[PDB]
Amino acid sequence: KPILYSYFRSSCSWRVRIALALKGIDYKTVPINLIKDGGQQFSKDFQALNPMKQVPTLKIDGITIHQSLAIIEYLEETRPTPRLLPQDPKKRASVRMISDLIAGGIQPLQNLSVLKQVGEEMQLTWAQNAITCGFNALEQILQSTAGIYCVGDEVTMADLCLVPQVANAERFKVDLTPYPTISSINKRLLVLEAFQVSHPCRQPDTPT
Amino acid sequence: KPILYSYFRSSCSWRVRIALALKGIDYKTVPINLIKDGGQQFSKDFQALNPMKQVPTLKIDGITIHQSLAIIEYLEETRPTPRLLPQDPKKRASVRMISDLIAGGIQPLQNLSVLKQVGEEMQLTWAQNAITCGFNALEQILQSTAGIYCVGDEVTMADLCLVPQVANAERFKVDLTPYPTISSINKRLLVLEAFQVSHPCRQPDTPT
Ligand SMILES: N[C@@H](CCC(=O)N[C@@H](CS)C(=O)NCC(=O)O)C(=O)O
Ligand SMILES: N[C@@H](CCC(=O)N[C@@H](CS)C(=O)NCC(=O)O)C(=O)O
Repeated sequence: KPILYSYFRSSCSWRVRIALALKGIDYKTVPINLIKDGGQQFSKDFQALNPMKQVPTLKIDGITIHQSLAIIEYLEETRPTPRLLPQDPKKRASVRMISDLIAGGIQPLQNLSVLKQVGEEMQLTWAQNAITCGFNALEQILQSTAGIYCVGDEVTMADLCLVPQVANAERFKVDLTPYPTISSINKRLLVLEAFQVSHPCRQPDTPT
Repeated sequence: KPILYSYFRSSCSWRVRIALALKGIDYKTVPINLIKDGGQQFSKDFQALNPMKQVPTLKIDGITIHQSLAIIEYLEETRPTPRLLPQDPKKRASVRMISDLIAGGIQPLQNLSVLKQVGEEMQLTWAQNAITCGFNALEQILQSTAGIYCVGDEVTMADLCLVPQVANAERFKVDLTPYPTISSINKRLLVLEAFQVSHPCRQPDTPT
């Protein structure tokens, strides 16, 4: 049974939960509380599992994999159907570019451990600017790549990164009015079963 | 002729230059000076090319692609040989995980625009801690995945990310003694032609 180390409120974990649900893969969750006392991401045990001290980490087929996108691509290659990546290389480049923009160009800057180093007074502003600067660019890219979803008319890895990042944007009270395409796609994705069963509000570690 | 927008001293651009050289793809460089007066990454023109205002961006086969790894995977899928990714999915997950750790978990935190927001007095320390915390974890992963190179005995995308990040580590005067495996692999990679012809010191925008 695959084991996913996750935190119900982490955008990075939600990306993998969506992929596991779309792929119909049953998995066990081992929650890692990122906020209580330095959180468990620093306990001696989790650190030995993932030295970067972050979630998600996935145990599957007898191996341990860190990095949400590396995990999602592993799942795409090992359980092909239903596909999370298109067939055409140019459309695959749009999916990867959008995925990397969010996961490597926006989220890292508003990651908890970076916000802790920034100082309470500047946190909200720091997170907001990382997100508005990233969405300013993403919304422009989407004008070109988007159909029903981020790239064309099928759900892809880029969409698994857009939904969690938008929830983050809502948490930091970012005004999404400047981004109608992101918002439109976000709404369409949220009604899908894979984005509901994997939601932060329905995890085993979600507070009662 | 493919066009690469690059800055000779940017680690992200160096990753793509290495891939273009390994693939034997001839390309034109259009330098974007990241430091002179806010640098050209903010000029009205570059911003219209890449709204994230970062290099590299690659024009090839009639399309424009941003995000160094999305570009490298596009090149791997369109010019298969010589390969930058192994065949076995579990080894491909090690390559992607190491690549994402560096490109999404270390570099973003020491990126110029983040360092500008941090303040001169804290910059060196901020960049150093992003790198030592990332290398502390990478060196542990390598104990498991490394052969001659990051993953096994062939050069892969993870290696194209390790070399530039190590140069960054040298620039910020990070002590690499705690990481013998990273250092060992770095030395072995640097003697390879693809990592020399693509070096920061041999670009059209390198100062005379
Ligand atoms: N690039 C990594 C980032 C993972 C990471 O940043 N995880 C966050 C949750 S979104 C967390 O565990 N951070 C712990 C904290 O900052 O201490 C991925 O895509 O897996
Ligand atoms: N995740 C992007 C990051 C690219 C980016 O951060 N580029 C840096 C050079 S390493 C730069 O253009 N930064 C401009 C500055 O910070 O203003 C990639 O992998 O392409």
